[PDB]
Amino acid sequence: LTAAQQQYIKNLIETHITDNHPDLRPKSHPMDFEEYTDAFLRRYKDHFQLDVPDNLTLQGYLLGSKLGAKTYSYKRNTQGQHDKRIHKRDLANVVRRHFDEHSIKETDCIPQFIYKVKNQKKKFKMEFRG
Amino acid sequence: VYEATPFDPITVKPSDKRRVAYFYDADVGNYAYGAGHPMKPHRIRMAHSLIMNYGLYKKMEIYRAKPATKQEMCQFHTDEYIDFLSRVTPDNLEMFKRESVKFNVGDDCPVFDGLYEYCSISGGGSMEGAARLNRGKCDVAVNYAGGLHHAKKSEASGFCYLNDIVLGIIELLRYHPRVLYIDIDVHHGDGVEEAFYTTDRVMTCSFHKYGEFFPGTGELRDIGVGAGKNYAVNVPLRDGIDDATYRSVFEPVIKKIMEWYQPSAVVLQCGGDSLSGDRLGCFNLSMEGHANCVNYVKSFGIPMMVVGGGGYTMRNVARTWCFETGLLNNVVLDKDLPYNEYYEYYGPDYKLSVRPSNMFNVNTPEYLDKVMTNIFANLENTKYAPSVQLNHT
Amino acid sequence: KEILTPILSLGDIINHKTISRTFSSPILKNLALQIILMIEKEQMSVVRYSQFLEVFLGDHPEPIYESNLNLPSYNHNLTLPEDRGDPFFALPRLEQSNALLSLLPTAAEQQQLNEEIESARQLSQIALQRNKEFIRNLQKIRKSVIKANRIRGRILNWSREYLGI
Amino acid sequence: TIYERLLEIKQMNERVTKEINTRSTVTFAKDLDLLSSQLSEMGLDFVGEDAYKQVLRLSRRLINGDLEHQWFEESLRQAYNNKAFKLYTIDKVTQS
Amino acid sequence: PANLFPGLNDITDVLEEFPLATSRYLTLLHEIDAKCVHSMPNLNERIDKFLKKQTQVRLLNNINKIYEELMPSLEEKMHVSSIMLDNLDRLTSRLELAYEVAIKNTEIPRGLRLGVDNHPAMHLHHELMEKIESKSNS
Amino acid sequence: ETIATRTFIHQDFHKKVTDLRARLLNRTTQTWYDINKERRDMDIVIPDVNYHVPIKLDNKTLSCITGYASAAQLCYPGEPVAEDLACESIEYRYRANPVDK
Amino acid sequence: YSTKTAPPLQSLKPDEVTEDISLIRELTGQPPAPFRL
Amino acid sequence: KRYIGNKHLYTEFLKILNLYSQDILDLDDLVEKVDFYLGSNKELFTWFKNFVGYQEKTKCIENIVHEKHRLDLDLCEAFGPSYKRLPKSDTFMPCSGRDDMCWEVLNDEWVGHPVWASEDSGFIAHRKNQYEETLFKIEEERHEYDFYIESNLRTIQCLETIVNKIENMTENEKANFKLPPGLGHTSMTIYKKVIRKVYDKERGFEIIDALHEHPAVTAPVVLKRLKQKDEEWRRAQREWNKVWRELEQKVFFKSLDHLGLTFKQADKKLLTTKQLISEISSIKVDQT
Ligand SMILES: [K+]
Ligand SMILES: [K+]
Ligand SMILES: [Zn+2]
Repeated sequence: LTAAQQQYIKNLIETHITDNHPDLRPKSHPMDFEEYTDAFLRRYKDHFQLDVPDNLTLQGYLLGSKLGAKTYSYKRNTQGQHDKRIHKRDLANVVRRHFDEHSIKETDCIPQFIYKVKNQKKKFKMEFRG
Repeated sequence: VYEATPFDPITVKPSDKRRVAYFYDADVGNYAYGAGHPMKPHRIRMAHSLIMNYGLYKKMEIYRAKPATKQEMCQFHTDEYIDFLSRVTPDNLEMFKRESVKFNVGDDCPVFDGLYEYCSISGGGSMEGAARLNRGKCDVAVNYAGGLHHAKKSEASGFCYLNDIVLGIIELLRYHPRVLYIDIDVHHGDGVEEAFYTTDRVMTCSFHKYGEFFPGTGELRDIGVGAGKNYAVNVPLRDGIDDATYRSVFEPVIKKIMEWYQPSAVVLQCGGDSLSGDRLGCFNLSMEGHANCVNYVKSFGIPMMVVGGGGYTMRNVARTWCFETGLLNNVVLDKDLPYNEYYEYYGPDYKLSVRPSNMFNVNTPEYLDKVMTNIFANLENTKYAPSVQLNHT
Repeated sequence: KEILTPILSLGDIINHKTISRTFSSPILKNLALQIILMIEKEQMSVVRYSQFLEVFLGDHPEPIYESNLNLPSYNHNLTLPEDRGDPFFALPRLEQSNALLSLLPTAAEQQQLNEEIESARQLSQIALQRNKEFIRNLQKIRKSVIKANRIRGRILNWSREYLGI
Repeated sequence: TIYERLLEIKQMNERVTKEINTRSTVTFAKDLDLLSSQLSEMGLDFVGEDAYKQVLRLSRRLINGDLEHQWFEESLRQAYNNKAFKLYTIDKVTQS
Repeated sequence: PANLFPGLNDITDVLEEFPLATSRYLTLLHEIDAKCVHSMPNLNERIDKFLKKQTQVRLLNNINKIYEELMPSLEEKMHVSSIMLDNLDRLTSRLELAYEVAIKNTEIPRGLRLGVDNHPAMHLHHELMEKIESKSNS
Repeated sequence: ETIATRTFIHQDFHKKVTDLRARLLNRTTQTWYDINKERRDMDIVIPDVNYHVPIKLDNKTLSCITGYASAAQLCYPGEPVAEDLACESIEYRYRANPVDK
Repeated sequence: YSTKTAPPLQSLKPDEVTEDISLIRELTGQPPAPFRL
Repeated sequence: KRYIGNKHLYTEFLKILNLYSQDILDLDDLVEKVDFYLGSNKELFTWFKNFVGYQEKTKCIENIVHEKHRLDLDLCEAFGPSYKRLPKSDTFMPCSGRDDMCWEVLNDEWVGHPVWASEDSGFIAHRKNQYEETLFKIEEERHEYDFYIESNLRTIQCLETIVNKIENMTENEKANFKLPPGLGHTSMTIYKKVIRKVYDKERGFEIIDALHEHPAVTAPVVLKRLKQKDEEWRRAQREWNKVWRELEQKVFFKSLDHLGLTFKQADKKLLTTKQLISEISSIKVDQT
């Protein structure tokens, strides 16, 4: 009731109370690879045969605390092993770098796209790298 | 075709044992319709407590089932209805004043925080119970968060917003020819009956109170249209019916249905507004009288899917659900409740009992004889043709 | 000359005497029944094979209760005495399937038993996947049949209402 | 009219007495002192002598006018939960 | 132009052909079954016995014996099911084209299919929504 | 209560793992048989013919030869379908009145 | 008699709420809130 | 190529399309990521979606043709006592997740209509006492307390795990921490309603925001308020437990007496000479 808090509260409710249209759901940038389901990341890393470990999902990353440090997951992911998973940000940065450096020129990117789209329902078709 | 008898001690038979899969989700109790509404999910949580503290969890397997998805809801409901459910909140209701008017929303079925999540939990539990029953894992599958049997394919009706039993029976029908549904609420199971009215693969059987009541449907002469004629059984009853009366009406109807319809997957709604002391129902059933139904439907030996329903006095639903669940495990419990976090709500003597009153029974040997004879007559056009080899159901 | 000729209008689905014998047949509905009745028996089989394979894969298809997970008991400072006024985070240690531990009470007999246990796993896997493909086919078939029956019934209804019947 | 009511009570007598005589208490309710004893601070509980003789004796005390109606009713409720309301006026029928 | 009703005529032909195809394959399946009726019962018996049990070695031997005795007849079933499926998919595509051309033509009038306008009911709806929009304007 | 929910946690884990493995096995053996069928379907040299409702073609049956009508112009897989058609269950091609009179 | 009714569960006072909101804003790095204590 | 204009962002666009064709992306996330390049043009986008084979799983509300109708079921053809035939146009309501047997088995044209019936019995209407109506209020208040408290007790559990983890991490991990909606667990609704219960129904929004963006600053601070109100509310609850337990022990037994409570006056009124005569049924008086 002081001509500042009024519009403050007004903006708050005008920004948090809407009709939840699916047309307003906040969508992430295409270049930020951390917002990619962590199975896209693993399939990318596994397809281009990169050299990274797998990531810690979110349950394995909050599982790290003095109390959480006694669970089988911590003691299987933090001792001396080779399967030692990592934080999603690291794998996502490796993937992003191999994305911005390895490059492509069309004349083979498009016809492959068309052959892919026109055969979605087919089980027996050209695997474009496998 | 009805002789009244005394009510015999409920007792588990040792020749058959089950593999109970119990479904619970620690979130469900956390939703509330509003200030004074008679619907309280908290009671499901309360029942869980007794199951834990009686030592009953040690003979069954307790699972959280994943919530049901929008496109699993639209197997029975419309897109506009489900989209409304997903987008409406107690804060933006002013921008849905048409849809709220159009989908039967606002006084008997309000919108609370967590409506869509509560519906997801109910539907998920029901469909996962059905799927696990199809895969030959469990024999009985219990889901007390589901049984919202009053919901319409395009409308909210009677404290219910999503018909999870329809989804459950749709999943049960992928592998089964013939499914029976029993509804022992005090209201008529009208959503499920309206949904499966013109088919012969689901037989609905309601035992309700017909009068100046809710919803207003389910007469003795409402028996199915089309190819579904004679595949909808109604038993209308009057106030005051008690354990002996109810048992003598309930057993022969169900036994004749089992002999004729030969179904081989039963769904059982175990609503609790049909108990003495409830705040909306008007029967005079005990806890043993309400549990002998479960015991009888179990004594047959075909895949059962038990669900919740009504019950508006929390204490009594909690106690009768815990007792029924003990009976499905071949266990007659003890009457003294163990200490639990709800060691209130159970005044005044803290026991495993539901007590009947002395109110008067308005149902007499001629009304019931007439009703049951009409039913036994309607219920002989529903057999299987003589050349049709079965799988011993 | 009347038998042998085309529909001339919608009312001919009930008026014509040959064409009515088709749109009122109780035959697309008995086929679907036979199909589901064989699907049910084949699913009984699929279920009885799918647990042999799980006894031989290591999984325990038996129900695992509180007394089968031989979890190590712990102790915090609860359960006070009268009137006075980690092994928590450990893993089940599941013993073995009783079907598998009932086999064990030479070397030749042991390699014999090894080959038997190998054959069991591979045969059960083949049989299971074949029955599952059978069922998937049967379901596609029944879907086509009931689609035809529904179209038939809609035509019958529109016809009998066109006549005012 | 009076005879028939007394007859139904004397038909329920056996089960009622051997039900009130085998009553158990729930231990945690005893230790947390949750129960009440109003109908035992007054002797209105139906301890192991018969229940018919007690309802008779209490009817007499009610007639003499020392035992209030409220407590006769409450004792009858708790000993005969839904089965002896047809005695609440055993003093006004005799009087007539 | 005229209307020779080709949709409904092809639909009649289709619906007459549908049940003849299926029954040959159903009899083929019944013929395959008749070998597996002294093998499947005792196999199911021995499997449930071994599941709920010095002799277990002989039992597992018997179970593998019966398994690979009964293996050949399980490929017959799915071969027959596959040819049955292809036949019925041909019939289904036939049916669906006939149906859609019946509806796209007027062998079923579009006032008889999608109902009437203003339908003596539905005055309740107009009242309700009219009031909503009116006091929305108020 | 904490002992009971410990048991519940471990039982739920066991359930989800065994589902995982059975589902992956079923998916691979599905893909195998689909590969088999799509392989043999490339071996047919002469397909089957069937009846249907004659449609208007490019340089063919009768309405495009004599200058009477247009062609049928097949539509795309996935497109605006009318809702009534989506109820009559469906599979809709041929944007507008295919038949040749 | 009877007629005894439990009073409603209460929440934080506007001043305790104002102190938490400005402290969270200060630790993070946003400008000052419009209501100060 | 003409619309996107620049060649660098067009190159990145083509690389995402190739990411689809190389069997790494999925169809839905493909269209989702294409949004940022083909959003402002609708016809390109819908041609693309038809091209790729893209179908939505359910329809929105803003584009549906065959709505729900508040129709007065008085003017509709009846069958039996309760059911009425729907108009035809209200049977084309879209149910986008139905398969073929979901059309074989389900019923689409008959609706139910409630008939208000008057009962055959000549009797008094059973009702509720006042003793049965004190219990319902006692249980309403018990439930209100249990609801708020046990809903606080779950946000406590979540924020507790998160604080235990925050206390075991460095400073760059403190400036590089973020939590998704749902805070890492199954539910996405309960913690927000808790937070606006405890704080404010309007300023809890900012707290939930800073809880999603800055979990390391914002949620050891929130957890110390939930723990305060937990103890306040449990204090009040175990105080009123004895009040309710006292008010219950009388009306409980006086609450299952449906007949007696008025059987006093009833036996006074049905022992008169009039009724004692009238029961003989061969004498006649006159029917009331
Ligand atoms: K019912
Ligand atoms: K039915
Ligand atoms: Zn009910």
